[PDB]
Amino acid sequence: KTTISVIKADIGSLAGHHIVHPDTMAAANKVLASAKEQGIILDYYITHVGDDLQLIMTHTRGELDTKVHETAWNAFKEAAKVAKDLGLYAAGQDLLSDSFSGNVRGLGPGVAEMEIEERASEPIAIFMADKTEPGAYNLPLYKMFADPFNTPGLVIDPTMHGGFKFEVLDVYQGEAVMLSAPQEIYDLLALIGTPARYVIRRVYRNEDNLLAAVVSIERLNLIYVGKDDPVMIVRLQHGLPALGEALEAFAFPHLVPGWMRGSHYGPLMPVSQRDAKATRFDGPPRLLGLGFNVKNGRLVGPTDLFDDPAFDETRRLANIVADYMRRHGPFMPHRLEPTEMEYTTLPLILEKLKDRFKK
Amino acid sequence: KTTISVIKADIGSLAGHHIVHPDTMAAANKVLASAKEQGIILDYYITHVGDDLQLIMTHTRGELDTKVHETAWNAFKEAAKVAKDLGLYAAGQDLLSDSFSGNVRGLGPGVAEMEIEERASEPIAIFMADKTEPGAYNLPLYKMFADPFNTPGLVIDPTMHGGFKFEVLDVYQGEAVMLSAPQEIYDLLALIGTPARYVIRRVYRNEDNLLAAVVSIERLNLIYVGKDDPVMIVRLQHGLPALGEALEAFAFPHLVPGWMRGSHYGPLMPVSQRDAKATRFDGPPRLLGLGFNVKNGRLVGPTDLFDDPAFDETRRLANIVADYMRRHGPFMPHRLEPTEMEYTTLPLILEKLKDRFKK
Amino acid sequence: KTTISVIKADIGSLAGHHIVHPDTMAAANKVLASAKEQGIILDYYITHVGDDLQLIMTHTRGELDTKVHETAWNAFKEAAKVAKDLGLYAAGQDLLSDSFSGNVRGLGPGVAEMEIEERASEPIAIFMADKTEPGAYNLPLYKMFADPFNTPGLVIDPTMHGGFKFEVLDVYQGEAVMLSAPQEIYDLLALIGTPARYVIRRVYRNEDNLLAAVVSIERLNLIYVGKDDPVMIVRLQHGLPALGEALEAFAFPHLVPGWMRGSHYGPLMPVSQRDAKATRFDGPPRLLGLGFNVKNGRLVGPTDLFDDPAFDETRRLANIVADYMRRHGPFMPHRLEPTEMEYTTLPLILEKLKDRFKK
Amino acid sequence: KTTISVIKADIGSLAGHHIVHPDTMAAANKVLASAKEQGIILDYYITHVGDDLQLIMTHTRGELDTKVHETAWNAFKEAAKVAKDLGLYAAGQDLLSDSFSGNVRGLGPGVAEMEIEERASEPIAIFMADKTEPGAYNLPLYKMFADPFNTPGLVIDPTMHGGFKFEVLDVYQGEAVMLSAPQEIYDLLALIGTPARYVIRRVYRNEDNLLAAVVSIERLNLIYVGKDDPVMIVRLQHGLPALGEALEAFAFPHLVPGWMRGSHYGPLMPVSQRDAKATRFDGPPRLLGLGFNVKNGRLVGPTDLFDDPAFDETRRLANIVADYMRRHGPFMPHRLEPTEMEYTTLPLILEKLKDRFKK
Amino acid sequence: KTTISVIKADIGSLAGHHIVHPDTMAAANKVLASAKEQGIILDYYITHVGDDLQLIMTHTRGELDTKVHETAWNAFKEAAKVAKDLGLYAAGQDLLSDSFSGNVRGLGPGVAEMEIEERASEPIAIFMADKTEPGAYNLPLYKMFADPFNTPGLVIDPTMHGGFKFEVLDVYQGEAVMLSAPQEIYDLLALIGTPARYVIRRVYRNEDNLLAAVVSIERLNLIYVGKDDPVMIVRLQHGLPALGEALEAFAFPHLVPGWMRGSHYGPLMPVSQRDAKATRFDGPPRLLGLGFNVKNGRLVGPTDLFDDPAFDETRRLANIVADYMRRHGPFMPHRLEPTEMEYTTLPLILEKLKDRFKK
Ligand SMILES: O=C(COP(=O)(O)O)[C@@H](O)[C@H](O)[C@H](O)COP(=O)(O)O
Ligand SMILES: O=C(COP(=O)(O)O)[C@@H](O)[C@H](O)[C@H](O)COP(=O)(O)O
Ligand SMILES: O=C(COP(=O)(O)O)[C@@H](O)[C@H](O)[C@H](O)COP(=O)(O)O
Ligand SMILES: O=C(COP(=O)(O)O)[C@@H](O)[C@H](O)[C@H](O)COP(=O)(O)O
Ligand SMILES: O=C(COP(=O)(O)O)[C@@H](O)[C@H](O)[C@H](O)COP(=O)(O)O
Ligand SMILES: [Mg+2]
Ligand SMILES: [Mg+2]
Ligand SMILES: [Mg+2]
Ligand SMILES: [Mg+2]
Ligand SMILES: [Mg+2]
Ligand SMILES: [Mg+2]
Ligand SMILES: [Mg+2]
Ligand SMILES: [Mg+2]
Ligand SMILES: [Mg+2]
Ligand SMILES: [Mg+2]
Ligand SMILES: [Mg+2]
Ligand SMILES: [Mg+2]
Ligand SMILES: [Mg+2]
Ligand SMILES: [Mg+2]
Ligand SMILES: [Mg+2]
Ligand SMILES: [Mg+2]
Ligand SMILES: [Mg+2]
Ligand SMILES: [Mg+2]
Ligand SMILES: [Mg+2]
Ligand SMILES: [Mg+2]
Repeated sequence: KTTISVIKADIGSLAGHHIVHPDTMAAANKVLASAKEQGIILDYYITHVGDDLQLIMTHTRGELDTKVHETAWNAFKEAAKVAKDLGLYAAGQDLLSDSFSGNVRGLGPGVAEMEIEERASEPIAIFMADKTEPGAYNLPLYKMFADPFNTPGLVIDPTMHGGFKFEVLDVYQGEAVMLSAPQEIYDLLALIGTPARYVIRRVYRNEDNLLAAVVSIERLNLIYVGKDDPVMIVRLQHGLPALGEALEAFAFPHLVPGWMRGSHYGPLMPVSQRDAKATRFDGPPRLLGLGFNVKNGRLVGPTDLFDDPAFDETRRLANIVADYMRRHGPFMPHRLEPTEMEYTTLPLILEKLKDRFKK
Repeated sequence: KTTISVIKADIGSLAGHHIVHPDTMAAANKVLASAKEQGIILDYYITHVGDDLQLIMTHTRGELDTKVHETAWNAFKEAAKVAKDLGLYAAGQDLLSDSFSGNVRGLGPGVAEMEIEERASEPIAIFMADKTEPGAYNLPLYKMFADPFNTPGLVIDPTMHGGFKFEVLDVYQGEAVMLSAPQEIYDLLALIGTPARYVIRRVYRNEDNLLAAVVSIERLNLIYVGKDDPVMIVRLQHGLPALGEALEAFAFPHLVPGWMRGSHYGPLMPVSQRDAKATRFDGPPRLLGLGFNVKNGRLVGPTDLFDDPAFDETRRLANIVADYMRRHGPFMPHRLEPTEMEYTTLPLILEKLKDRFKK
Repeated sequence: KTTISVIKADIGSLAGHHIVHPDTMAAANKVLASAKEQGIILDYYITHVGDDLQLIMTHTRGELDTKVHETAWNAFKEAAKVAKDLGLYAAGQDLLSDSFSGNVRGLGPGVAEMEIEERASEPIAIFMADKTEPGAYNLPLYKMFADPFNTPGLVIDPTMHGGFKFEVLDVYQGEAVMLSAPQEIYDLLALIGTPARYVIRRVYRNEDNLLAAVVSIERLNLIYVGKDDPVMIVRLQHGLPALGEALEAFAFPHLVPGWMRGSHYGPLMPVSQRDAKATRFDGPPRLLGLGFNVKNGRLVGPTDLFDDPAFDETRRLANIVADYMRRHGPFMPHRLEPTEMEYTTLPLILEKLKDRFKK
Repeated sequence: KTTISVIKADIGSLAGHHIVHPDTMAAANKVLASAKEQGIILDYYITHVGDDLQLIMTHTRGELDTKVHETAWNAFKEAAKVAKDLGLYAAGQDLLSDSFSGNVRGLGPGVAEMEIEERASEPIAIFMADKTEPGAYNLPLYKMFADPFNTPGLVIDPTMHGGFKFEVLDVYQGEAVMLSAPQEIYDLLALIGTPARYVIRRVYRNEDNLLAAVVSIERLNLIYVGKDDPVMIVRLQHGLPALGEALEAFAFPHLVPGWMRGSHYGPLMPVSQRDAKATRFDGPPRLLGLGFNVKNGRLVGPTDLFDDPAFDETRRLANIVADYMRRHGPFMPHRLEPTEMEYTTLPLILEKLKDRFKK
Repeated sequence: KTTISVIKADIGSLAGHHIVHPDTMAAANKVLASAKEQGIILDYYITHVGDDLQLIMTHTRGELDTKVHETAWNAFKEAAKVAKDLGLYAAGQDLLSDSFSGNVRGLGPGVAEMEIEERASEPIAIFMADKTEPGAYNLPLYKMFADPFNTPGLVIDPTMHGGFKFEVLDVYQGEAVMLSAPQEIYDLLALIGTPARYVIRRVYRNEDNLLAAVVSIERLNLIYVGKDDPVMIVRLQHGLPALGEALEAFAFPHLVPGWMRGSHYGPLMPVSQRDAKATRFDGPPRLLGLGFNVKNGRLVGPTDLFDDPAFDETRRLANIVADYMRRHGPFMPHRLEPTEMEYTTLPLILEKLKDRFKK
């Protein structure tokens, strides 16, 4: 029984909400190195995507474990202290509600965890994104596990003919429903087509209920606000989507909510580790993909999945679409709908014009 | 005192919500020919864009005139009768609530009217669109009358330095506010950036309050539903935007709400009269632009504005963007937000899954 | 009760298997004009696509009617006589087994027929192609009636939520199976993905079994040979795919079997009536689409569906892909698999090299 | 007398059928280092392409030598043991019939060998590919040795005017025929145009029967299955194709069988060593090319042939074509013909629908 | 109270006005290392863009400090001495009026300085350009601080609704005016649209007069000549433009004056540090952008802002536009207007043709 835990948080960044400073990751490493030595975790890999510090850990303490999460929290705290000493922007952003930044602060780390029984070989792909929200994975997951034009295994691999089912979470009501594909795909799409309300949290294979994927998503809180910059774990091969079928689902840089000030739609841009930073208009939204093999709680890898020429046109299209969207300025659909904007002056404007509006 | 009235309505179309059949326009012509002979109207031009029959009329009976509107209604009725006899699809669509079609029916004709005092020369541009809504003109109008990067006259023509003001209608509350540019552009944009709620209905020059533009838009009704496929009249030159500045505002094929089943965002495609028909995915949304000179109530013209090579790249970009958007399938932002979809199965789906949703 | 019958045949063409000569269609018109006068048929429209003369007829004699088919045969015979007198190439090609041409001759006319009860309004799209086979419509039909990324109505139109079922014909065994979507789409695709063996012949709406589409396809004959250059009739709107959803299925110029010497894969190119002729490499395969409204057995229209700018990029991509495929020369996958080639020298080659092959 | 032996095998890979892990190659190196020390082989170079570990060895033990092959087998075994300890996917794939993977396992290493008499200078190019089959080299070889539009030497170099002959193997019958170019090129093409049945195994210069090229291909076995991911050795210059003429044959990224689940056609993408890994849709198929000079059994080099800007457009075209092919989903010609698919559910589907098929 | 001082100067370059030689920067480093040790400055970063050596220094001695500037001068002097010993071109260019070069020499170092009170976190972006003049920043700054289509914060961030004001310097008259946005943007643009006469020197936030940006620009001198190759400091976040909004203003490679012989208009090309050198036609003009965080007088960073894929299309467009402009040869608008050309032969030509000109 092995648990793969991907916990991330924004603890500050250089020159804006741009990139995680190496020194902060070094601080996080000392903490996890100790946790590994103490036997709390079996292995780990630390990296970043944009201004989000990523903690990939394997252990045998199951999902939602207090000690693993506390270990992650201490890692972020130590990283935040370095960020503060370095005077980085938004130091401790996701940890302190009063940190120095203008976006939603102090919501805590985002998490994607799956406790599983390692198969003979356990290949997995971990995706981490910056400048977007959990619903960003709805389209990719649907394609990976239900679209026969994306995953031919559904049609030509006997072991996958049974299909997969999706656990869809209503982030507002805090309730989840299980929909099976293929016969409920029209129902499924009617829901997940609205990423701000319905998000795929987990995916299971129909034939044996094997857990195949998990997304970092939790119901909204009224302070309605929720965490962003999602992570996802996808189990691959042998009856589950091949690495290539999972990657095929990201070949199209679809428009996702987020980007600048968490108030726009922009193309998801799959990038290499070195290109995992937010620049133009605080983006475009960046997607990092790392492949691993989990062996007895150990992390073999990673292999940088999108750092390959097969995604060069995906990135070029992302840049072209980014320019096109930007020519819309503050107009929908480039700007998000009123209630979904992380930043807004509408309430203040209407207040100022209350007596100027005529019947 | 001359009134320019553009009244349009869908009275049926060939092979779907594709194109207005010539025979139906011929019927409408007989009616307006009689009205002109009777002196009700001074002149007129009939055409179409997609499945919307357009009645461009000039007269001296002012805005919201019962006889002019009744004349228009009779023209549409006669056209609808021919559509019915020809077995066209959605015959009498906008006139009968029970016409044969699946979209919103019987809401009545859309109207854009402006009563003015003809200047020495009165050049105007009339824009008519199919497969989108009134808010589609928000971005173009803002550019035409407030964006110095679109209309250099605002910066280099002394007669335009004073700027323009916009009458913005809250289509839900049924109230309008006047915002002046330049000093209130940030306030203006905070509103019109949401085309489904705030729509520019009229534009005036600040220095003398001269009416410069009018858009077909009326507050929503609860049956919240409203008319679509908008028309707009823009007065040009001599202190008002040049024809070229008005056309510059459409050089960028921005994403507008509508397209297939009035439930998607798609690029507005400026087209010639011959290309004014909906095809791929019932679009892309089509924009027809006609230039005229109004002289003593007479309509000199028209000149097909977008039927020119200067817009060939605009159309190519529209086709490229159309393909890109379509790869999103039933997912936002290609699909509209839940409450804005003209068609939806969500209510029925949630009802069906009410007991399957778990807390 | 109205029957729409599309019957086509190659009766000769100018300068090769290039285009139908106007004089031959004039001869066919005299025959149908008489049939209409005699009351055999209620209406008709004659045209062509490549070297295939098209007879679109509406009547009340049901499917597979001897008199209607005999009328069609006489129309083709008269056209063939003119073709012969004009010395056209392959005169009487599909009517005479010994006509002057090197391809498969004398198989008879291809047919697509559907007897229906006209709805309040009966909009339809008729597709006719040259230089390909019936299976060419498998991908488009699957998209039109089962792919939610093509036809959003399946997801957002309550009247279509029930889905559609496909009658798939095994052209070799002469047996057909009914598969329903959505829950059998993986099974369906496993079959129709092989257009040379499994072809969608008809499509029905699940909720009420309404016939929605028909394709010209008949089981193979051993002389295993079958007819090519297929036609298809698709009923549109009001619970059935919108014209735009049917056209969306052809926005992608997919590779289809046929083209030069019926032995290659080439992109299906949607074209206007004037561009419906085979040129480069006897293609690329051409697709003509005509929209009509059927009213009391009468044909209102047609409207040339693909003669629109929304398909300009589709055609450009077809040309680009055509060049790419051609660089493969006589190699698969540009050349068809051995048993599917209409022309082949393999048997003769192996015979010549029987003693040169060493164990 | 020197023998160049290229022996490759899949012994496991990281995160899927993605890439060979460095540790496994290190294990293989220890084995060959010992073999070299023992005098079994004179020199070697180890690398990979996708999930295939490559052993390039030079020795004086001739073709099909038991000790050289046994040495290769031990190298793979040691690599497989490391792969197993690292928990890599498909550990020992090509060595064990029951290894953990869903594709064809335990068929053994693929081999391309040529025993020759070194010329004054012996320049050679070695090509290794992943995600395709031996027939993939048919088109390139034909161009290199018979197409005057590829190799001008055939027309302007007196020493090459005599031409070359091809040993074509019928992989099903297990028999080979020798065809000479130029006078038998139409016969040759009639055969090699079908890569799944006829594969060029060796190429000889007509004038002196000098062996010029060898491809890894063996007759099929009934367990009809065969090995994939082919290698090829081509001798260059001085009467044989120049390095540039051999590379010219790969400038066009032709469609080859394989890619995802060995059941699709995809463009062959020539890549540098660092880009020799399978990603999008488990590809596109990757081609590694290494140039060497063989001097007294020693391997001087290599030079990474495709890691050069002259192939940047080749790769871009491969990416563009890859996207185009993928839009076909599970449909031919993107999906392979029924009998050529490595994975299939057809047998099971027909069994399930046996009673639903109607006569 | 911390002062950020960016002082640059051309002290010689390799192979032309191409690039700063590393040895010269090493000499400059020794000088600043000493100044830091002596406490004159708190921190520094030295780099280059084209042939301009950049000295980024932080200290507490305020703007226009004699000792800081003298320190900079000594740094340049030591660098110039190395340049001279290395025989570099234009050694001491900006320091000596008689240095070996044909352009304007001995004008002295260019400077951009801002004394501020560090905010909780002080993220900044420093831009340095070669082959253009100060006015090059007019368009970018206008967009960053006044264009709602560039900086959505102006519309959706309450803390920025108040807008910004610009200090515009008349470089000829030596007088500056303060214009506020939004209500004076048309006036502002009427001026800054002429970069050779009106240059934005500083930018302030309207609500609290916080200094947000500074540009290196000084009034012209009659020897009318002025310095070129400008630098700019922009304060970011928390009520000021986000890093992404500042970078968005450079996404469009606008035409700027300078390039070859300071007499042409060419596209501003944002580049990485390694690409910060002038090549084709002594350009195109290069823009280096570095992000830092200032903490207690210390410089944390930098992060190379434009060395990211999000600007790849910006650079490609720059190359395309560069070629287009170059086809104009010595004709305006590629060549600058007569009085703005750094090099000219016009005076001599007119003198030579004085008697050949006929009335
Ligand atoms: O979305 C963003 C960062 O979100 P995270 O990636 O940190 O969640 C950015 O776009 C910020 O909203 C923008 O820089 C303004 O930040 P602020 O000046 O108000 O502090
Ligand atoms: O938006 C459209 C027409 O709107 P209008 O242009 O007529 O306003 C079309 O996209 C229709 O919604 C679609 O054809 C379905 O029509 P229906 O089969 O349900 O009757
Ligand atoms: O496929 C074709 C026509 O098929 P149809 O469109 O007529 O069915 C063409 O490509 C012909 O095979 C080719 O011109 C050779 O015709 P042939 O010289 O041997 O007579
Ligand atoms: O062709 C492939 C590898 O072939 P080789 O390169 O290993 O020969 C891949 O495309 C695999 O078929 C696919 O990942 C599924 O592997 P599986 O989950 O069933 O184990
Ligand atoms: O603008 C330039 C350098 O300006 P700076 O970047 O040095 O200011 C270059 O384009 C020079 O004018 C050109 O090389 C001629 O230099 P010169 O042979 O007459 O010495
Ligand atoms: Mg942040
Ligand atoms: Mg983030
Ligand atoms: Mg955020
Ligand atoms: Mg975040
Ligand atoms: Mg309609
Ligand atoms: Mg309409
Ligand atoms: Mg509508
Ligand atoms: Mg309408
Ligand atoms: Mg023919
Ligand atoms: Mg034909
Ligand atoms: Mg044929
Ligand atoms: Mg035919
Ligand atoms: Mg493998
Ligand atoms: Mg392989
Ligand atoms: Mg394989
Ligand atoms: Mg293999
Ligand atoms: Mg210089
Ligand atoms: Mg310079
Ligand atoms: Mg200069
Ligand atoms: Mg200079």
